[PDB]
Amino acid sequence: SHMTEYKLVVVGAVGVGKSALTIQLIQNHFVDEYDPTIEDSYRKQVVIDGETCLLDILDTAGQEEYSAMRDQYMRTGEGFLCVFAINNTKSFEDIHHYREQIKRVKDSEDVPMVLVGNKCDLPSRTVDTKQAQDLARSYGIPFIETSAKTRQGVDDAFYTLVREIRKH
Amino acid sequence: MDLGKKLLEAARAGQDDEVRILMANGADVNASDRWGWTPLHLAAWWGHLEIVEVLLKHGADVNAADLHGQTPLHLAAMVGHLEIVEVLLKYGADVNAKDTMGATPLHLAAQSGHLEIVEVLLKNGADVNAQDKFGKTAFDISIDNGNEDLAEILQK
Ligand SMILES: Nc1nc2c(ncn2[C@@H]2O[C@H](COP(=O)(O)OP(=O)(O)O)[C@@H](O)[C@H]2O)c(=O)[nH]1
Repeated sequence: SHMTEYKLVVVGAVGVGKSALTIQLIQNHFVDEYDPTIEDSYRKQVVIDGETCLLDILDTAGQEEYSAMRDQYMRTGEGFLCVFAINNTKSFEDIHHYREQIKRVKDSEDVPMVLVGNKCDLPSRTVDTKQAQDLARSYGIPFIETSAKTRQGVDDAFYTLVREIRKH
Repeated sequence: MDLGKKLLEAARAGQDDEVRILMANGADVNASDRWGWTPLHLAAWWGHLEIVEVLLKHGADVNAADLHGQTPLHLAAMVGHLEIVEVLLKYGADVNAKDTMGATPLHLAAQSGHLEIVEVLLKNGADVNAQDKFGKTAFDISIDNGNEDLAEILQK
């Protein structure tokens, strides 16, 4: 056709909900209804700000610590969802490592990115809103709360990243 | 189980006393994780002030660099932990240490908009003329970001 394809990379520690987010975006359901070797789509056509486009998701889940393949995912991608879980302090810490690694592989101080705090449907978070807001503000990137379970903020997270790509 | 590994765990958790005890038993104060973060990097990023103090008092390498070339001062300055910045500088932190993108603590503080940290870094010898890998200074960051009070602070 001619419509723009955006390659969106999902990074973050093991178990933050990277594949849950990917599946909720493309297949419109949570882990409990996800059937692998049936649901194999990694692309979704969408309308963001009146302009139709194609999202191609590059999920790092399962290759987080495979440096070679993780860096190849990054080099291939144009924008990054940096996902942590609001109930895992170590996952928040790891955001800093992934952001730095993205900057090195892409070779720019300004790469399109969004900070995502996943699992926000859960009460009694251990990484609060303020702390995550301050880190995003320190990074100069948007912060979006998501729940792959309830769909809260899921489109917002992926769409906001496309908007970041469009204005770089 | 390595004592250094125990210290990293304790330092992340902000467990003041457990940190002292591992140090009393001969834990490597400069032990690093898979990213090159030491107990000092952790304490600096998480804002655990007293742990920064006791680590430095008991011979922690104030300028330890991780695999991205970042020191504890880079971390404290970006995240905005002023008192930790002050303490690291007091132990001779290299105020102009360059990471593997060429970024100094001043670049990171400028990018983050932590104005008092920027001023403290300048008072302690930070070089506004320091260029990152792309030829940009902290002043250029302030101009690009449209941060006028920051620009004024850096121009002096
Ligand atoms: N309650 C809740 N659980 C989630 C959410 N996202 C992921 N999970 C759960 O967290 C675990 C990790 O999810 P997964 O997608 O495997 O994480 P990955 O390793 O980053 O791909 C699974 O047990 C999911 O059911 C969420 O938004 N809310």
